[PDB]
Amino acid sequence: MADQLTEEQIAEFKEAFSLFDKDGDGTITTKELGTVMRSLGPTEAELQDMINEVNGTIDFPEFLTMMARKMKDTDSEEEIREAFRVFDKDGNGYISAAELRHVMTNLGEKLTDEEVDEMIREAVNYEEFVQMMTA
Repeated sequence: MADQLTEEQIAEFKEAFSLFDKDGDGTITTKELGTVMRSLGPTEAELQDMINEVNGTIDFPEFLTMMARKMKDTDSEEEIREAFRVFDKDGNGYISAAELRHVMTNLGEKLTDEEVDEMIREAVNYEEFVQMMTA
């Protein structure tokens, strides 16, 4: 979904897309698409794959959908690690197991006590626990 990209990222992508291309239609050549992607801040193989995925004309929603998959993963991983490690103040990232289970059962969402016990039995660093729960 396109809702993963923030408003600032969408605005910057639109600004670069409009600045690279001249006045007229938003269609941009595949080589020009790669040049604009390089000007916006990837490998040659990734650029070729993105050009083949999207004649030779690329419009704005196509560029947004292509960049969302590349910008979502690392940002989500970093945000998850930072948010999981934000509770404890020790700085090491490995909080108490009982405290982590109590925080997961009391705050977060709506889950039964049996489900929390099963998740604790299936499960300690915060980022490691988040990555294990995501998988």
